[PDB]
Amino acid sequence: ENVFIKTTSLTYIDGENGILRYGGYDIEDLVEHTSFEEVVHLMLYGDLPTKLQLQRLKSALDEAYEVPQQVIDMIYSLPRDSDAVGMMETAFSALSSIYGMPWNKATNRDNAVKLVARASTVVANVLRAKEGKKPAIPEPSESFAKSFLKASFSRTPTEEEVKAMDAALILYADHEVPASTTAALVTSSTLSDIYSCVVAALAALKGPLHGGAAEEAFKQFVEIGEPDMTESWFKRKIIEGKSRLMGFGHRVYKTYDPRAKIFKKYAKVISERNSDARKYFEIAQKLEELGVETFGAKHIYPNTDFYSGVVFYALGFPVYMFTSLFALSRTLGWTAHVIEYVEDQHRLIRPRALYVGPLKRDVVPIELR
Amino acid sequence: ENVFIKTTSLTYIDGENGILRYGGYDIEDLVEHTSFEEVVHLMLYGDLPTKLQLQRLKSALDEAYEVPQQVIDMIYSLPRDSDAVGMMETAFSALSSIYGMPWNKATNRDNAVKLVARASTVVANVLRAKEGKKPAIPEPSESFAKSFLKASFSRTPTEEEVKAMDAALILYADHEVPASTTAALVTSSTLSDIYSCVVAALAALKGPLHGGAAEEAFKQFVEIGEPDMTESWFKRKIIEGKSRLMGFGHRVYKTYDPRAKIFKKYAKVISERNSDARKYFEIAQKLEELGVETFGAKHIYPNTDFYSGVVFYALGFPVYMFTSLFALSRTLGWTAHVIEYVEDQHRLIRPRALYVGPLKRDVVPIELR
Ligand SMILES: CC(=O)SCCNC(=O)CCNC(=O)[C@H](O)C(C)(C)COP(=O)(O)OP(=O)(O)OC[C@H]1O[C@@H](n2cnc3c(N)ncnc32)[C@H](O)[C@@H]1OP(=O)(O)O
Ligand SMILES: CC(=O)SCCNC(=O)CCNC(=O)[C@H](O)C(C)(C)COP(=O)(O)OP(=O)(O)OC[C@H]1O[C@@H](n2cnc3c(N)ncnc32)[C@H](O)[C@@H]1OP(=O)(O)O
Repeated sequence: ENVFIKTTSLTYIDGENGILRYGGYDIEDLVEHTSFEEVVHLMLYGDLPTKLQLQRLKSALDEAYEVPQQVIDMIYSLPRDSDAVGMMETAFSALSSIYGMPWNKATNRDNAVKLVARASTVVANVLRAKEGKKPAIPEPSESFAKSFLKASFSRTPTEEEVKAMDAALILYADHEVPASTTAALVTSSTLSDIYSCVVAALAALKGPLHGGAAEEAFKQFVEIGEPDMTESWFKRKIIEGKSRLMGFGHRVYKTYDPRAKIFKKYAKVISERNSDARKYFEIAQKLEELGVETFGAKHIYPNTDFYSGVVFYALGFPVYMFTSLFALSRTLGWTAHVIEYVEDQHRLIRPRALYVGPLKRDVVPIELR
Repeated sequence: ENVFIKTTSLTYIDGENGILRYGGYDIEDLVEHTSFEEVVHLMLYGDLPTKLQLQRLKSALDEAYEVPQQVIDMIYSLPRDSDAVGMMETAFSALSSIYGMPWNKATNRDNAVKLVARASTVVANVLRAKEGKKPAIPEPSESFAKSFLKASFSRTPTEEEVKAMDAALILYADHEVPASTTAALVTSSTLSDIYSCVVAALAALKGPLHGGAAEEAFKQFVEIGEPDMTESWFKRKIIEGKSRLMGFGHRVYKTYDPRAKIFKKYAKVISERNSDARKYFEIAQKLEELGVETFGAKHIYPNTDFYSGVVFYALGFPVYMFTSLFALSRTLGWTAHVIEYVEDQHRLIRPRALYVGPLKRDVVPIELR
């Protein structure tokens, strides 16, 4: 009910003007001129890092990728058709049991850095389990994005692929206070460890009113199948059937979502080099044109979910991974919000329930019921 | 901030008068004259069951105890010194991935019944893992309490032991809206499956501002060691050191907590038959006398956590299990609250964060930082 649950210095949103900033820096500026590691430092420490700061952060990520074999075994023992976010939830519960530490001002940010690394290991292994491939642990490389793509796919990505993944990680890092962030905050109020805060976030993200938006948008393209079929699909499903166009519209943004233009940019480059990926990009682009022509006068435009799937697909990720890829990115926003909350504004969360149930009554023996 | 998050028909509390009712039935009446299975039916369906209702409920519990071997393997692959609530969290995430189903009015309560059974299987196996014993799955018996104790300990409990466990399960089933229930509710708002609602609850319960109260109260008795040492401990720690007496005091109850008198009753019976358990019961009883003599005029009295540990210890549970035993019971209240919430009063949870961070600034190249 518009209820402000906390203050933040992390993320500024201007819905009327289409502006998204992390720590005062415009999202476009961050994507073009920084890197996910730099944005991790910005969200956790409040500024972009110096060379030496960046170096220490990178070494901390590198040493954190390795998790115990038992975590990997658990991922690989779930049914291969299980929801990927659910597999992440299970892996993060195990990480919580192994690594969880108490809240401590001096080490909270170091603990979050290690968790973000381990999110990379988990997501790469969730993909590989579902695909029936052998496990792989991310290894040091020139960047977090590159290490994640190499672990995921066992081939060296191109620079354009790396840059697209890096962008996606920045783009999805934080936004508003959705149910997943709220669950993390509630969990943090009892001083549950940071890994368990992420477990709760993932539990909420698994729900189909929160998770699955990138999948639902991209599934439109899959159903269309070929670019020359787009107009007909749009005539039948949208114009005649009055379905909403998935990946259009936003509760805050009354303009294009600033993230959507950036996902689009990166989709174009990497989609062209595979004809399947190219086909989906061409279908999305035609739907975007039809959608803005039809709904732009109502202040309904592409949102961040419209082109993110196109990027992930072009990278080699199946559709079943898209919300998990969101989660990979959003671990930064979850951890940064809970650290802000615990360090500044820790109230123990204790709401009430109004009793509207039966008045006093006496137990009757079962034979008399 | 006294903020009513929902209505409920489950649990009525009168703090001034020391009254606790489930569905209009006084807690004392339920413990004496019903059973945990009957209270499961009351919380989920709104009344105590008929014979035929009870029978169908019991068969549904019996068929639900068995879980896949992979869930058991996961419990047994965590470090044996891991927090027991964390092990539960991991097992419930795996159960969510295997069994999680969408919300459906016709089947929500059946899904909750099966989850409560599986909570029995999980908690029994968490104990057994930590103790380095072979797994055991609960099997049908005369009651849920008995099946749980037999799986836990591989011996047939006495009737008095059964009745104490049954009481404990009823006593802890629901109370107020603590952080664990709040996390469950947030998770349910996205329509995440009931098992993931419990995962979030357990994530919050792991935090030391919510979990661990029965352990902290009972650890006082352990430190005292022998009944003839109680007065000295109380003189030193409480009178001179001004520590609070753990398991005394309550934010709502300004009288004895109605649950505390019932835990006491059941502790007396089963404690006498082992001299270690008897010693702790005698120490607790002497502390209670000292505590009420010292703090009763301030409306500070024993709470539900004071004697629950004594019951659990007398049953054979180590101290490390006490919050997990709470959780076993409270799965009923968690599932019943989320079902009420989703079916009646489902609002998608979307609070806001007020931005107080930096104004607009431009990215500077790393060399200039
Ligand atoms: C987690 C999941 O998987 S679910 C995610 C999948 N969903 C999507 O991809 C669609 C996302 N977008 C939306 O649902 C919405 O646009 C929200 C919910 C973001 C905004 O919806 P509203 O609150 O109705 O927005 P608003 O009040 O601006 O609507 C104005 C008009 O635009 C229409 N509209 C809103 N969104 C859309 C859309 N995506 N497509 C077509 N029309 C739309 C409304 O029906 C309304 O029409 P009217 O003139 O006949 O009244
Ligand atoms: C999850 C965990 O493991 S933490 C759980 C472990 N904690 C416990 O077992 C203790 C539980 N009880 C308490 O902490 C408290 O009694 C609450 C928090 C339940 C109530 O505390 P308050 O809000 O201070 O209650 P209240 O305002 O009634 O206090 C009145 C007086 O009684 C005192 N008091 C309150 N609880 C206790 C206690 N348990 N022992 C001794 N004195 C107490 C207060 O200090 C106050 O003293 P004063 O006259 O010098 O001001």
